[PDB]
Amino acid sequence: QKTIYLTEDGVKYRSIVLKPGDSLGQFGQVYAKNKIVFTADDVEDKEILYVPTTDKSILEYYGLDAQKYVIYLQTLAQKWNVQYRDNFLILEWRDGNCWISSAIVLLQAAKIRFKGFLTEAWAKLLGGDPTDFVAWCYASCTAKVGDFSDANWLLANLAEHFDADYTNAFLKKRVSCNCGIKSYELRGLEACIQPVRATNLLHFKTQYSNCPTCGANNTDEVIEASLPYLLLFATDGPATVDCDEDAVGTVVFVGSTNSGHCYTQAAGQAFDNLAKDRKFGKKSPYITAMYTRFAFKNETS
Ligand SMILES: [Zn+2]
Repeated sequence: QKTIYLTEDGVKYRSIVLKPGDSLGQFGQVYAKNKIVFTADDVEDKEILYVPTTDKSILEYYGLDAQKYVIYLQTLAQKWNVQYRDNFLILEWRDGNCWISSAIVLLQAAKIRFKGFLTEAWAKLLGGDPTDFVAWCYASCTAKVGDFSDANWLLANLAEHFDADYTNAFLKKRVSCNCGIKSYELRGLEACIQPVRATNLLHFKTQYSNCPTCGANNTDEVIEASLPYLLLFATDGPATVDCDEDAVGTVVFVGSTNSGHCYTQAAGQAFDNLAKDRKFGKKSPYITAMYTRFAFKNETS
């Protein structure tokens, strides 16, 4: 006979006694962590089991809707290994998980801090248990283990929970064409995450397009920035350029839009969880660059 602990959130529990005859159907659907459970025979005395929730406070705590939360719980069964590369934790490779591994290295390079559910999940990962954090990553992208997914989608998802000073995050841009010289400002999270043609500061600071109102070439320039962090995302696939030395890290993409592989560069090193011996390359096909405590002002002419 067994006493098991049921939880909707991983914080509040209720105990339940399973007599030798009983089954798990009585609880509705249940999920276990780092093991697979089909029947009450698979559950040990004092084991914790997780159940789905529709409670708005719990879902808002997690930052997931009810359907993503179900995927979260499903991915709790997985068992991952963390490995150490110098001072960085990497997620041991399997099943196309390099987009997640890459995000994990990059956020270490930035010394990111989280708020909410992800604070404890990240702390647990850094302590050597990646289960909760990795399950959240899959969930946020509605992804199954085995899926490859957009590392920049994942980072944008995580960024919503950064414990960053978004209040005073500020970006001012100047647009020039035959319509005139105009300016616009971005604040908070939308200011910190920036789509670019290629991920370095040169391409961030000046963008070239054609104006849809007049006929001419237009120039969109950064003239002022004060940001807790800056994420540059490639808009049209990987673009091969020199990274900036100022970046805390970058993400490299190799392969095709179908069979693609990600790895992170930081502290002058390549962290490829699939290829141990990959070398740092300053010029690489980048999809991501990250900067911390970024500030800039352009007063010319
Ligand atoms: Zn114009």
